[PDB]
Amino acid sequence: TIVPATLPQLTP
Amino acid sequence: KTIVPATLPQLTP
Amino acid sequence: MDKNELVQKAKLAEQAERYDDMAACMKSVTEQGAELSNEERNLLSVAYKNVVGARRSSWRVVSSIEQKTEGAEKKQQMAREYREKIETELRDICNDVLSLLEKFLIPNASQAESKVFYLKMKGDYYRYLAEVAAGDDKKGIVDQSQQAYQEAFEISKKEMQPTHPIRLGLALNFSVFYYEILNSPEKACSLAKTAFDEAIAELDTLSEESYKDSTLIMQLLRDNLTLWTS
Amino acid sequence: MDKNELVQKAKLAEQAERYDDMAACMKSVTEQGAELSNEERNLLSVAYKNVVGARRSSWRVVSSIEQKTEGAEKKQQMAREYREKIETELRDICNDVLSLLEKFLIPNASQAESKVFYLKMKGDYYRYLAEVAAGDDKKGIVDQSQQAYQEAFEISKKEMQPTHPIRLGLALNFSVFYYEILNSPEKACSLAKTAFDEAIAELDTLSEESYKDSTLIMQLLRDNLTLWTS
Ligand SMILES: O=C(C1=C(O)C(=O)N(c2ccc(O)c(C(=O)O)c2)[C@@H]1c1ccc([N+](=O)[O-])cc1)c1ccc(Cl)cc1
Ligand SMILES: O=C(C1=C(O)C(=O)N(c2ccc(O)c(C(=O)O)c2)[C@@H]1c1ccc([N+](=O)[O-])cc1)c1ccc(Cl)cc1
Ligand SMILES: [Mg+2]
Repeated sequence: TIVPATLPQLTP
Repeated sequence: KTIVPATLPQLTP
Repeated sequence: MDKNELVQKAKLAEQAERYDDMAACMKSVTEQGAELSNEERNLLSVAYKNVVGARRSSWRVVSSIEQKTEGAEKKQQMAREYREKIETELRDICNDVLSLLEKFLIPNASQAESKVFYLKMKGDYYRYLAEVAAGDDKKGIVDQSQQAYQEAFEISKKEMQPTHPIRLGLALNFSVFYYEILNSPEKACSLAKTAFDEAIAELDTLSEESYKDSTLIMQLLRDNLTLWTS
Repeated sequence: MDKNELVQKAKLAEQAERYDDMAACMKSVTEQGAELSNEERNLLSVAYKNVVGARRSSWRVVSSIEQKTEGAEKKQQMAREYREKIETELRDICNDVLSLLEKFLIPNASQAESKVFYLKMKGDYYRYLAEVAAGDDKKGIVDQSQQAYQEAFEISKKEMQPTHPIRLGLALNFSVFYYEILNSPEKACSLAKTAFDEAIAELDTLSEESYKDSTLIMQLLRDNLTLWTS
């Protein structure tokens, strides 16, 4: 269930 | 801050 | 209060990870009516991404749990009801952003770059709604997302270079929308690959102020393609 | 069958990192007037720890940003005001927990182990209050923390085994209170060492059910001593 990258990205 | 003194309960990482 | 104080405050909230506050400050700034500066635009975007982001994660977790407890029943209804509550928070958040977008942000955008940014943003927030939409309302939301994206896409090809971060970011998200929202991996891969290839073809249009973001994004496109072409 | 549901919902909330929900659920459980189980009280503990722990992290960040602002009095000022906003939330959270303890938890604690747990907790929440206490009120708040921790200590020395996790955890936090609040590193160190040594002396008192936790907390005590000793 790996979700591909989108921008902006969530803060670590 | 460096290494902080531990207290319980601890926050979920 | 003063717009300048609200921006400093937003910056403060960000550092303190109080995203609800950040978003409040930035929404207020936007509500003053003057066109946002590049910095204010990105702070707004940051605040809302994190705020809506919290709920998106929560929804995923609970959805996950609700599907795994299938057969348990009493718990399932617990999860269903909670998931629903989270969904409502989410829509409210999304409805706030979209309203900002239609009444203040997209109308006041006087340069192609910000117009594209905001239209992408519109595509993103409708995308988030599509994810938790009632079956009856879903199609309408998906078209509304696609439309916003489309429009931004057109403007970008015409007014911006292929290496522009915002053009690249749009392509990244638009393609994800095809993969994840329309279940059309062909168009998602096509869109991404093309965009990456065009950025690669005009590598000489990289700017001093933005070559780092361009290549990071190029690489994000690659990550998605690889992920999808395996 | 609401109480079971609330506990189910609290766990769901915890998994979804929605701590405000979790604590609200647990507060309702408490307010029903029946003595909490070990699971219930620990859920409550964690929920409120996360809720208050966010404001503490935030307070730290802003305080430090506010103090590293050598100039820019308008920035600094704004930081101060924001800090005060955060402090108020924290006091409210603290006061909520304290009130539960005073009204429901401590009064209905029928075994020493529960009594110690809740008294420790009272000491902790008063300690948090002391960290953001206004000069004129600080002494009383500090005293209330110390009094609570002291009562629990006394009870634990008398009714419980030196390897009991709750007894060990109390020593851990009480020692930290001395170090951090009363600025007494020597007492902080003395209390911690005494507790570790006593546990070690009665290592045969470890139980099937608690031996992981006892040892884990003993390591924590050592961690603090090593950081303070060096
Ligand atoms: O954090 C980031 C960024 C900033 O802090 C910032 O200032 N960016 C940026 C750059 C070039 C620009 O022309 C403008 C502008 O005028 O709006 C903004 C970055 C940015 C890039 C894309 C989007 N997007 O909408 O897809 C948003 C933001 C960032 C985060 C992840 C990655 Cl892999 C790269 C950068
Ligand atoms: O997660 C933990 C724990 C639990 O999940 C749990 O149930 N604990 C526990 C055990 C024995 C007990 O007698 C009672 C009881 O009387 O309620 C509780 C643990 C516990 C231990 C100490 C405290 N403290 O505040 O001092 C709190 C909680 C845990 C977390 C970190 C560490 Cl390094 C060890 C354990
Ligand atoms: Mg536990």
